[PDB]
Amino acid sequence: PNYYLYGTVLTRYGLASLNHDIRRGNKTILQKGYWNNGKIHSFVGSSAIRWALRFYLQKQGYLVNRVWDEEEHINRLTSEDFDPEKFYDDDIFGFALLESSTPNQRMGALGMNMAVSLTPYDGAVKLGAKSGREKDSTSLHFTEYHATRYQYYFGIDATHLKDFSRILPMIDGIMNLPKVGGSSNIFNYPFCPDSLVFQWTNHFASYISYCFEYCDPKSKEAKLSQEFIDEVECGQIDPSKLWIGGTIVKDLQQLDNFESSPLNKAHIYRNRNEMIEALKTVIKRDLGL
Amino acid sequence: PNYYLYGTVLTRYGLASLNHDIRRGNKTILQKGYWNNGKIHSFVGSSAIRWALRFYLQKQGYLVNRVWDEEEHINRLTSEDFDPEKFYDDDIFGFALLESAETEEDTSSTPNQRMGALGMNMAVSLTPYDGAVKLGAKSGREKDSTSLHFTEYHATRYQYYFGIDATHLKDFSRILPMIDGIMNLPKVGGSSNIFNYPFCPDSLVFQWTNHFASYISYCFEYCDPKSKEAKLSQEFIDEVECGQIDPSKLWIGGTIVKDLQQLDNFESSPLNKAHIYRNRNEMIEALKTVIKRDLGLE
Amino acid sequence: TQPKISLSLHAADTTIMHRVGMTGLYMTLKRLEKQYPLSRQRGGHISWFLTADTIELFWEGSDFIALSWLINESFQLDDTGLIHLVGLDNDRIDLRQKIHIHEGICGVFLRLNKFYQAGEIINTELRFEEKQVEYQYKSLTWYAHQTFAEKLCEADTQQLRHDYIQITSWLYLGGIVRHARTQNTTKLEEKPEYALALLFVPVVCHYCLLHIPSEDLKERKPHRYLVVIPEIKDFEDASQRRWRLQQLETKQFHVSSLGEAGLLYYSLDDIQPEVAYYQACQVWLYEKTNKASRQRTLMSIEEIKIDKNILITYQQVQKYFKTNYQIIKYKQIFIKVNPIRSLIADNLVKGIHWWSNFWEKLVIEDSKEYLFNQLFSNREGFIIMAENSEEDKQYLIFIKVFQQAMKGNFAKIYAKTEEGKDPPIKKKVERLRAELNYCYDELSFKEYLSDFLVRGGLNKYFNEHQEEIALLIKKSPWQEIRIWSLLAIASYKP
Amino acid sequence: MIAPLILYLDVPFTTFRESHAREMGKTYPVPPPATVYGMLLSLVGETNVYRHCGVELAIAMLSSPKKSRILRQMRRFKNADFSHPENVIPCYQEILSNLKCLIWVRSDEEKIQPSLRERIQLAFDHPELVRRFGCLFLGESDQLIKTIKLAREDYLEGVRQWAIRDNRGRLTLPYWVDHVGSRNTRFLRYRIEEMDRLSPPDLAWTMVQSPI
Amino acid sequence: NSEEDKQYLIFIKVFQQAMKGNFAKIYAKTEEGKDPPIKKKVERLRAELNYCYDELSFKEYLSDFLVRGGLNKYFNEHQEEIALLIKKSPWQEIRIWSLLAIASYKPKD
Repeated sequence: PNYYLYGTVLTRYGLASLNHDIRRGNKTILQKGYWNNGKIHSFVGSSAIRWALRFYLQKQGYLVNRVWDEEEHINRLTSEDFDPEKFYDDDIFGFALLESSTPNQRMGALGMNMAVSLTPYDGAVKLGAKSGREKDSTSLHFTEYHATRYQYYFGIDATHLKDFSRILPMIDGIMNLPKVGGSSNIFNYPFCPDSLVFQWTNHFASYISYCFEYCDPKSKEAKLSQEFIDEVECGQIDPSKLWIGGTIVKDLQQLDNFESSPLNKAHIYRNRNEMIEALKTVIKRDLGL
Repeated sequence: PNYYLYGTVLTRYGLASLNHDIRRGNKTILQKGYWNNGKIHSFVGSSAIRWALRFYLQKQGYLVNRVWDEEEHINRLTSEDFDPEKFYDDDIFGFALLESAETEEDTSSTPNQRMGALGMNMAVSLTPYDGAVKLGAKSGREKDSTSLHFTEYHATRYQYYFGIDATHLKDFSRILPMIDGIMNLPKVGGSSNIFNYPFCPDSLVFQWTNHFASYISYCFEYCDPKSKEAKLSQEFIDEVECGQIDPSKLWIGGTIVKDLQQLDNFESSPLNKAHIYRNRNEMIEALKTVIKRDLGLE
Repeated sequence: TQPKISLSLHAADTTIMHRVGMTGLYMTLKRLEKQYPLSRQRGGHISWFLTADTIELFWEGSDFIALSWLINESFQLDDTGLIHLVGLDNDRIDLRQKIHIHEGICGVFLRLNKFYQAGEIINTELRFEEKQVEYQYKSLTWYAHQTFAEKLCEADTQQLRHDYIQITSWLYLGGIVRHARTQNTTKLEEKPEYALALLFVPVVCHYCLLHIPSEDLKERKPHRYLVVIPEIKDFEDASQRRWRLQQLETKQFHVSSLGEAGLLYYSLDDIQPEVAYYQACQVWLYEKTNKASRQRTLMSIEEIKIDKNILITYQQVQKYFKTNYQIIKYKQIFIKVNPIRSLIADNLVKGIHWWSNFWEKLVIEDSKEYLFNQLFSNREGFIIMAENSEEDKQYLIFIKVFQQAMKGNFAKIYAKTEEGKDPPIKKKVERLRAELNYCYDELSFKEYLSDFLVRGGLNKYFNEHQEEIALLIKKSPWQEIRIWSLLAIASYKP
Repeated sequence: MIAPLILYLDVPFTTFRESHAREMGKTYPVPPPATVYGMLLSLVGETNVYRHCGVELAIAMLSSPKKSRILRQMRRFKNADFSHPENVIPCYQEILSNLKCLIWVRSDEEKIQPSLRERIQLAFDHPELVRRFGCLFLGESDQLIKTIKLAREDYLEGVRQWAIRDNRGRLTLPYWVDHVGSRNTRFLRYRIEEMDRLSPPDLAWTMVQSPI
Repeated sequence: NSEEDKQYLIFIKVFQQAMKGNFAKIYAKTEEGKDPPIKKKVERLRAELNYCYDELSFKEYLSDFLVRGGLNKYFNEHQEEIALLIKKSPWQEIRIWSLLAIASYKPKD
């Protein structure tokens, strides 16, 4: 069959500056734009998460075509011809050789969307200045930061993978994501998941994209959206295909009439490792691994 | 007796860079044009949605003449002589042959062409487009060209209108897979690597009627840019109240059902006697039961 | 007697290209009649009767001989190999503009080697400001316009064809055969007289070069061609307009906006207060799809309608804004266009404010202050445009308020910094532009603007217009306020 | 004489490509008489194009549509192989958004009964007795018609932009189209004059006739 | 003019009158010297307004300044409207309006 793993994953609360765009003069502007109900939110590019997953695959020892030199800060290709059958990165993220036998491009099993700050961007900035009374044009500067949680939506076409067993390392990397490209020296923001809503279904439709909301415009609350809950109640989303894990589990369990709601019979785990183990068991059974 | 299935479908809110236009420097321009009140909205070509439906049909058996080679990223034809009686693709989307362009009649005798039984208007953003771009610098100290690109995206919902003449189908039973594909639309052509935008519907206004016209083409609109409430258009409700668009022929489902029910006077409104289901699956099951009863598919 | 070919502007079956072709034929016939006063001199005793909107051709003997004479005399090649259209006054035009026209025709109409035989690449070094720059153009030995007379007439009887003639994209621009496998049938067909009109089309239409500002002019020379096809109201009017356009310098034909090009076709027109001025034209963009493209492709067609006000505003803009610079490097004349003029012309054509897209086209898309530096050179044009604005003087009052605030802000630091330590206006203006670019939404921009106004000290203009300026700041979109702040910075007088 | 039929049209997107616009998809500002005639024939389910020669049509623009360009990977018959890359070419197509217009149908000059006006009236009277195929569209097959209905002279009771047959007009709209080449295509020159005048003027009527 | 515009203008006038009162108090307190500073007072007011970091502090400062202004006839005529506008509106917008009033101020001749 055709199995897809859709998922919306929420990050922890912290100060984040991972998405600088073209700077305007002195201050370093972080990427932002309009979102829910007309307020400006800070976005983290999906290419950052894809690079983080590639780096996870490289570090874990899997065969990866594009090797990233940490000391040289350059990218090297083991084979000039992309081979999705042998290399994990080519199989998963695809490739596109655009220059004047083997195919020149691949669609890639993993499809990811941009990471969106759960809380609207207030406008916080931080001043940086080089120590010393010998001051020059590059002495003082400003960097924009954001205290929020980032949520992003991803989708995997498991059947599209050249090797079906490669989906498990991708899940492990999602739950063990390395540093997502940013300013780790001064704004160390861990991108590891703390609230998951996964869907392992053979139907192509997904209704879990960006399913997290905030209780207060400036707060670390991160409640589940009312639309997602309503779609679970009406029966649109099959509870047997829903996988909810993280800190949102407590809030779900404290909901009134939870024991009678169809959300109860979904795979709900406070521990994310247990949820991942159960989901991987289900995936291995379904894909015949 | 002709039987047409018209429908307006609204997609979920998300960041989209689907169709794109001819590039300009580092910028990959989203294709866009004017719409209601003269504002600029981002478009998705009709050929994109037709390609998505074609790929859905190919992906789940459903023998098709136009097979898309995923390895070579090329389109291949199983039979040069299109046979709508055998292939779902030719039956639904139609075809055009070489001789179809060098003659005036539709026959030359094997048929020279076939007008597709399914026609869909292009998808437009429910919210006017504001210039939003993304940085694209690729990792590495070696900063050559082909780096620092700009991608235009749009964080709104897309709505499109489609219509199928079910009678025109060579095999009447082929309408059900097309409905399943419309609800379970895999992906409309776009930067799914960077902007994964599911095109599955979250609000429908379907109409199963024998009338050649349906005044329900674009019933979702809220405008007020940078928002996602997406209320039903006032003119659609007014036309429902007027007397045309028989409510018994309407099928409304999705998240718009909650807003419709929350409206006052809705219990006595003419829109109340329409088939309204919060669950899209239930509404689709009822509509397919009605379609099978009407078309004799039982 | 009976005219063998009759052409009229009133014919219902003609399109814009057909009328432009009749205009070109009219100009060519006028020039030929000046060259050959007597009909006996002309081959086949061909004679014509030209009116304001009608062309009639009379000739004796074989149609092929007369048509061949007329076509060969109309389209010629000089010794250097350049296209010599006798419809244009080739004595008055200089070598550079002749080369420009020849290159435009070869890149737009004669895109295909199947319709021209190329000679050697002739190189000429004409001195300019004590520098000899080597122009290199592809000379020709034949083009289809010269020998279309064979296609116009029958092979055996040597007479004008009584059926439709299948034409190609070199005759009618955009007349492409979509399906190459149906080349015999799916071809555009026209009557022989309209085929002759399409032959004479290139004389009237004018060619402009489009400069993309994203790429630097030095780093790549322009290659996009704009074809200005006018809408003909009268043969005499369009003929006079083209012969007047012959005055323009070659550097004026380089534009960055179709609007400019279009308006440039009508720039020299005299405005009569008693006569309701109205003209229309179409601009066709020809551009290579990829770097290795063999021929240019029609990408977009833009229709431009201009009235008296638009023409007057464009003439003022041309008079007051800086003209096109002629940067001259080794064997290459890099013509640096004025982005402000192109933007204003495009805004005027679109019917929107002349400042509609100043910010994201002037500050956002500026690499090394290349576009920013031109603002202070076009300061006088900005002042003239603001003073002669057709409406919205409240925003000029806002300009005055912002200029006073800028004066105060700059004077603070300039009093703080003593002589020698005083920085030039450039650094402070750049910092102000960067701080304006920092703003991302309404709240931040309005906060910064208000703080700037307060730091500017006492503002007499704000005081005299408290309610108006306050309402303008509160209500207007912040992007418009940012654009007007930018152009008030541009027109700031120290 | 029986009053001419009036139809109210509302099409979200339209493409009335120009006859000579083959390299680029340039569109007419107003639907040509040939396109409207084909749409009416599709509405009444009449495959034969010579059946209703002589019908007169008048078009009144309720509003000026906005012109937009969209990129499209249109196919063509260039190579024998279907999968050859030469068969796909990227080209722009100009579309019109939010087209609203009123169409007057007069069938006095038809020699074959029932006339097109009577057929349209009967189709609108009993929609269940109409035998046709496909979905009604104006322009391209994917550009479906939103609202087509019987209306009166004052449906919006506003001001109307009529299409007047003027020999000095800008637009050259065809009332008969040859889809193979251009030999049998017949043209007429129109202008858009702003004039409520609910009923069409004499010069606003165009008769659809064979090129012969 | 809409009612929101009217209330905004009345608030601008209220703030201008409050600044008039505060500057008159400074003038009376600092009659000594050639002339009490005026630009320095405006700079002080701008710095103090920009010092505010949250809604509570800014509104406390605004109320304190308004009362220090004095009679404030425009506030006399509009108790409910101006009071509701101050209580309801976000403090950033009120700061923007106050700074606009500062910029558009005419010292008494």
